[PDB]
Amino acid sequence: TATFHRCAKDPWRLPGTYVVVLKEETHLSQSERTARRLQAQAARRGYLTKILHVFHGLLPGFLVKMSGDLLELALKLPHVDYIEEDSSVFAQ
Amino acid sequence: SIPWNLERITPPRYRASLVEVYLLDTSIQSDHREIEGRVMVTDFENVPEEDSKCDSHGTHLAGVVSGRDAGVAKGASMRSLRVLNCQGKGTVSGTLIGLEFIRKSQLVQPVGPLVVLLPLAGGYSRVLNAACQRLARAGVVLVTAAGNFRDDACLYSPASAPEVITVGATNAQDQPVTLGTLGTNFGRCVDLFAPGEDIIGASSDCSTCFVSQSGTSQAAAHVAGIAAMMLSAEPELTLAELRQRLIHFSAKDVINEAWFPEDQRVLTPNLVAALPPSTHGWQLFCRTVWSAHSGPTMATAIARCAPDEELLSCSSFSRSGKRRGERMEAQGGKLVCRAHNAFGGEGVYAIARCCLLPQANCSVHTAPPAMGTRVHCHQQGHVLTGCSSHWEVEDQPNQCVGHREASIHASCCHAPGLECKVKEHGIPQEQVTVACEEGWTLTGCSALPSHVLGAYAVDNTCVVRSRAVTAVAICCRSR
Ligand SMILES: COc1cc2c(cc1Oc1ccc(C(=O)O)cc1)[C@@](C)(CC(=O)Nc1nccs1)NCC2
Repeated sequence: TATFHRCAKDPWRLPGTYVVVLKEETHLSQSERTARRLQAQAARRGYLTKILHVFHGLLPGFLVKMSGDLLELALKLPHVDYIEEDSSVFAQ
Repeated sequence: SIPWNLERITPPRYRASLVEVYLLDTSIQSDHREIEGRVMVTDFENVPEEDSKCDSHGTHLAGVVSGRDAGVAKGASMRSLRVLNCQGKGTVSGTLIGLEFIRKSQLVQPVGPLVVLLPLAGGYSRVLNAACQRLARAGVVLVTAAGNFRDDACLYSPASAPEVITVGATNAQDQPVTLGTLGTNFGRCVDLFAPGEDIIGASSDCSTCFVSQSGTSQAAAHVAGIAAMMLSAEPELTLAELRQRLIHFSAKDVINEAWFPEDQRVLTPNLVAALPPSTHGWQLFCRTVWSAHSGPTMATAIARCAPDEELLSCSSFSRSGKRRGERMEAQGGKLVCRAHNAFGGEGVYAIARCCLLPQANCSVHTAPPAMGTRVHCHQQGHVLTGCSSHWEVEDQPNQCVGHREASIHASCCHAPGLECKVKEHGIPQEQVTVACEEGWTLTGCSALPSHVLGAYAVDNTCVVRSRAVTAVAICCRSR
């Protein structure tokens, strides 16, 4: 059910950094456990990952620095609503 | 003298804080005389590596919003969060962290109404729009720049988030700002326009220096200053109420719509922001909402009103005229406007009329085909606010009339303090218009049942487009 999204403006994409968005009523404790489970699964496969930030207050989820190869795996994690590749914003 | 932009937002009659304005931009020169002592730099940094110059953009916007001499809301309290680097570049992730920081600050130390200015843009982002929805649902007002790409604002974020206030840029001649090859963004995602060309404001070069800047960032800063003033005067305003007031008090039909691409002319609001005439009885506020194009598909388009708004009427439009009309229908105990495409039709737009009508539980009265189809609002204190019509086959006061082969839908509202009148106007032409008189609000706009492309309300004017043709307008006012 989880979907993947990346910026439609190719020069604005920042691959390697993903925002993992969890289901609406997910708790901060569950978000943290989902991030650690992802890091554990990634390690068992030989990939280095970095949890840059865990979100709470607005949307549940976290920010991860990792190879795109883990996206299929990350989409299978519990509570995942969608994943979005990071992208650039500019002063208007 | 007085900067042109400050004079432009000054109403034709004028009687001339508890609100904080958060700015998400570059670093700022907090000691500039225009803003000194009124700007709190959080020093929260979430900027990507760079692949006076650094504070240029942010300092100028803090000045536009609250500056002592050239500001919109003179003296307003401001908080800045750095999310853009020295080249004015940031990330969706860094923007999300800043927005989250605002919610967390507010949870730890509540204050009064909050206005968040986001003078930045990236491509359409699901997560950025969802974050804006959650911040708005938490009771925060978000004002954003439509973008400087001379493109449809719907393809950009936060510009496209339904719950924000998206601001386009206009110049001294009330024309859309051109930024060289590019310029202001436009379309159905823009709420209104504001001065965004040659805007004098604080320059980071020195503490008393001033620079003129242009863009949708400057335009959005004007609206955050207006919103902050409106919220200081009426602090109980919800977001729906504040958006309706900005649209009501705007200068209408001053923009030459010929500057916008053909298909964007109808969808783009012809409004230039202005301060209200007084701080301030009860008036009926309505606005038009255009849906996304259905597609070429049996294709349908859906237009809905924001939370706290009532949908009073529903119309549809097709450039080719290949449509099957529209219907108003209940969904989650709320009226929605659904438009239908026809065989070989490129697609349709659903156009809703959204109004602030508290405790009015606007219902639909539907009659399928059976003299012409008829339905009526027969209840004490009930007014007819709109008529819709749809056909499932190609090719009197308080009463709706439709074609013999079409279903008719009437929006009936419980509003005893409301007086409504139906004003019809037919000419023996590519466009027929009819306007509600001054002091009356257009609640509904339709074509009387040779071939119509569609109907849509433009402020208080009903517009019917054809390939006798009669434009029918329902006008209401507080009695
Ligand atoms: C992505 O589409 C829009 C984006 C933006 C807007 C309207 C949009 O037009 C629809 C159409 C249908 C629907 C819908 O059916 O949900 C939502 C927005 C405005 C003009 C604000 C607005 O009126 N917001 C609204 N929220 C709720 C209903 S209207 N400026 C912000 C960006």
